[PDB]
Amino acid sequence: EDIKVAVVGAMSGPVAQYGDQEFTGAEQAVADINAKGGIKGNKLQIVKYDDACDPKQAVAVANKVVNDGIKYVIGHLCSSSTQPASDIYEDEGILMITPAATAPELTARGYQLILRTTGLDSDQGPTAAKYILEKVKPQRIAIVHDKQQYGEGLARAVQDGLKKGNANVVFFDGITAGEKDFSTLVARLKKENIDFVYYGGYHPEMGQILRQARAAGLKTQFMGPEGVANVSLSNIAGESAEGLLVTKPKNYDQVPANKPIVDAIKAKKQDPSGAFVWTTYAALQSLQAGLNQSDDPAEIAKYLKANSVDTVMGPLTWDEKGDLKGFEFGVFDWHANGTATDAK
Ligand SMILES: CC(C)[C@H](N)C(=O)O
Repeated sequence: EDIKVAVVGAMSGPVAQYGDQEFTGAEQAVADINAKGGIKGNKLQIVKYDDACDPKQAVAVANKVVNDGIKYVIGHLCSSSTQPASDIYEDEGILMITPAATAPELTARGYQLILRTTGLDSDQGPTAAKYILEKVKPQRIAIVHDKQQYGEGLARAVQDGLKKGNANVVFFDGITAGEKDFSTLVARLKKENIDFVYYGGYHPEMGQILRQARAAGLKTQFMGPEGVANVSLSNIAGESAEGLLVTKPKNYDQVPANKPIVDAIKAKKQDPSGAFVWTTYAALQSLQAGLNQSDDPAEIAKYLKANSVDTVMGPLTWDEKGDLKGFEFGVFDWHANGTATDAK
């Protein structure tokens, strides 16, 4: 008697790379759980939904999931699309574990049926600021964001921390996502002789900004959130992605204990290096731990906040809001290689 689990993320669109990572992680974890017998004999069955990381299409997905009788949702990914979906799931008694949404607002609303297998930007932001103040110490900072929930929230958090350190923030600018042309911004960085730029947003925009900055002879150092730390950034920017600083989950694919999963994934020619392969795999293991105790959303949610669950990410424990206790983002150097190393 299969147990339906909706996996929802961007499978198409501008940031389909987030979904490629999520589905790869969900697929392998379900393959592993089922291989050992699943949940007390019952196998997990993945039902795939594409919300294109679009708020309107995510609601349409939420309504279909509620309608299809599915009780557990592993997703969505982007915060502004997860928000509206989340509310429909909460009002409807459907558990929702998100492996990528980081805006604080998600777990700040009293929801009793939401959990994350990733951290909060209330931590990610501060970490970038601290690192800039203590290790980079630039002289002329500019901050750019895409006017979206995730990017602006992070951009304002970083501005905040830099001010507390009395750093020199020359300007705070918001750009429109989807635009491929940034000559104006670039010409401005050159003009203001900006030596450091924190960018709050996704890889599509970061990739264009980076290419256009190097093409104009700028050596400006850039830094972005985990949202820009992925192979699609390197695809778009080419060598211009080299040198980029990023905050992002720890390299779980490097944990020696995890090598069997890395191998199984590589054997299907899929990419196991993305952070979301692991948070999603972890989300599936949390749901497994839950389904072993009960099939009822509230019961599962209760049980998770009550226990420490061992996962590919290490032991996980959640607060009453459904956030990971003690989660920490590291700062890394990103390489055109699709590789990432500990930052100085
Ligand atoms: C990268 C993406 C999933 C981002 N963390 C967000 O909350 O939108």
